[PDB]
Parts: sequence; C-alpha cells; structure tokens
Amino acid sequence: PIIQMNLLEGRTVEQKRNAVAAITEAVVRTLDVRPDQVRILINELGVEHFSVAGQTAAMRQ
Amino acid sequence: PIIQMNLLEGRTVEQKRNAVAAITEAVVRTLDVRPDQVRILINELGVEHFSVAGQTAAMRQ
Amino acid sequence: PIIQMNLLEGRTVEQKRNAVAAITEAVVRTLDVRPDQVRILINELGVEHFSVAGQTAAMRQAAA
Amino acid sequence: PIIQMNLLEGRTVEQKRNAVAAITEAVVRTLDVRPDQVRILINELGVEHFSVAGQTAAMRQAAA
Amino acid sequence: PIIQMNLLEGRTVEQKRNAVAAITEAVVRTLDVRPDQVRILINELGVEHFSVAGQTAAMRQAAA
Amino acid sequence: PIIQMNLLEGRTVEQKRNAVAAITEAVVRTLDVRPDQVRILINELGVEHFSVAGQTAAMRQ
Repeated sequence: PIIQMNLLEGRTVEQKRNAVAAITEAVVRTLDVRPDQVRILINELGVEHFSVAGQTAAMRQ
Repeated sequence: PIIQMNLLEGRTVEQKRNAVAAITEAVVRTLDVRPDQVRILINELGVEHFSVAGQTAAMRQ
Repeated sequence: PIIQMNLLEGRTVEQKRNAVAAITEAVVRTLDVRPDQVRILINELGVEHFSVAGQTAAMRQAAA
Repeated sequence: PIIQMNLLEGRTVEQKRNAVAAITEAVVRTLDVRPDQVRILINELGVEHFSVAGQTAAMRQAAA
Repeated sequence: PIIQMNLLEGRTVEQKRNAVAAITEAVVRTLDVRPDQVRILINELGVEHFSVAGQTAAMRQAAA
Repeated sequence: PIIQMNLLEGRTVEQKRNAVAAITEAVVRTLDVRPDQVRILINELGVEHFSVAGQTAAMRQ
C-alpha cells in the first residue's frame, strides 16, 4: 500500500514520526501486509493552500 | 468533493484566495453540494518541478 | 493548472460536464491563464472507498 | 487530514472497512484531530497498473 | 521514487508494460536509484473524466 | 499523459532536468504521443515526509 497523507503545516517531527508508525501498524494489521510493503508520503499544506467552503485555513483561523 | 490544484509558484495570497472561492462556488452550483463538502488542496510547483515536452517551466521561460 | 477532482460515484455526465466548464472558467479568471493551460482529471470514488470519521460513505448511507 | 490509500485490487470490503477505521483512529490519536476532520480515499489498482522495478504486479504473479 | 501516470483509457496492455519498463529505466539512470526503489501506479481516465480548456476528451472526440 | 513523480529531496537541478527529459522520451516512444502531450509534476519529499515500514527516510539514514 502507498498512502499519501495531506495535513496542515505546524506539526513537529515527533508527531509526524508517531503518525507514520501508527498508520503503518494499522495497515499491517488490517490488510496483513509486511511493514516494508507500506509506504507513506506526507504532503504538508500551507494555511493558504487548504480550503473548506471557499475559505483557506488561514482565513478560518 | 476534494479538489487538488497543482499550479506554478508565483501567485499572491489574494489570487489563491480568489481561486479557492471561485472554484468552490462552481462546485457548489454545478454539483449541488454544500460549501463545507468542498475541500481544495493547493500544491504549488517550483519552476524546475513542472515540465511540458521534457522542458521545465524554468527552461521554457 | 492541473486540477484533480475526487467525487463520489453516481453523478450524471451533464453535471460532470458543467463542473468541468465552471471550474475551468473559475481558474482562467482568478489565475489569469488561458483555457488550454487548464486540465481537470475526475476520479470517481465508490461508496466503499470514501470515509469520514472512519465510516465509509456506504456505511453512512446504510445507517440512514 | 486527507489520506489517499492506493491498494492492489481484490481485498474484501471488511478488510477495507477495518483499514479505514484503524487508519482514522491512528491519525486522530497521533495528530490530535477529531474523527470528522479525517477523510480517506481508497484507490484500487489493477495488477496491470502497478509496478516495482519495471514489472507489473500481473507479470510478477505470472512469473511465480 | 513513486510515479503516478494518468492516461486516457483504451491502451493495450503491451503499451502500458513497455511504458512501465521505459519509465523505470529512465528514473534508474537519471536519478541513480535501484529498480526496486521505483514504483509506478497507472490511473486510467475515462474520456468523460479528462478535460482541456473546459471540454472533456469525450466531447472533443465527438466534435471531430 | 500527466506524470507525478514523488522523490526524496537532495537532487540537483541538472538531475531533475535529465529525469524529466528522459521520462518524457520514454512516454513519447512507448505510447506514441507528442512531447507537448506529456506533463511531469515533481513533488519533492522531505526526509521526515517519506516512510517505509513505519520509519522515515531520516530515521533509516
């Protein structure tokens, strides 16, 4: 499995590392694949680069 | 709907904000969904990170 | 600009065609690009293939 | 967070549903977001549409 | 490297297999990575699901 | 064809340019499309933004 995770900027390296560990463990358990078959790509989005209902995260904040 | 928009770097915050408003309004009208069901992710591409016919934007410029 | 639009399955061709025209003109106007620089790719998602808060759109429809 | 998961074809609905719940709760816990902020999109790949080292999963299965 | 290739529908398996081999070797040579570090995912687009200048490939074929 | 290439940060402009040329040539030959029908988008990933088996590239290094 190849997982792309888009999330807002602001997260510390610890939190990104905890997330890729935990999501890998979830995929390995639920789909019964090996850890090395799970790749995660993190795309961080600037607060002007993510919108809901036509307002960016910056505007909502 | 979840919309990912890849566009070249260089645009001002106003222009990104105008684009996410206008695209949201288009999706809301044409598909009859609520504004909060429309999410837009902007991926900005560096001029060496986008190519047409094997030349990057930088080279074309 | 290259736009990927992910939608749940089931929309009529007319609505997809109207969205593609409306999104294109939104991008042309707000980003000052020509129409031929605007490409949209539509990815339809089956109801078993989209989730919010850990429930798929299929299960959410089923529960209603 | 918006998560796209690309999987080879053929998994049972139950496994997809368990993955979607497990991934969501992994993201909620580690990223301190609510469940309703977590969307997952699943893209299934046909065996002719995924390759490692220049051979498709179809050809790799065929060779075994 | 992970490569997603979005193509219009309709290509023969042989052409997809030749593209996957040729793209992989292009990446190996120019990026100095091993073949097993190169994955390609192919996404086929229906003609109603791809547009240039606000017209879908279906409508563009229809008009010709 | 529209190609998105995700690769780890660290590559020089020459190497990115050589890659988009070579991949374009491959697509043009194998699929018999024109060069201007091939667009490549490069997404560079930070070493904390790519994982295999639940470890980021940074951790593996």
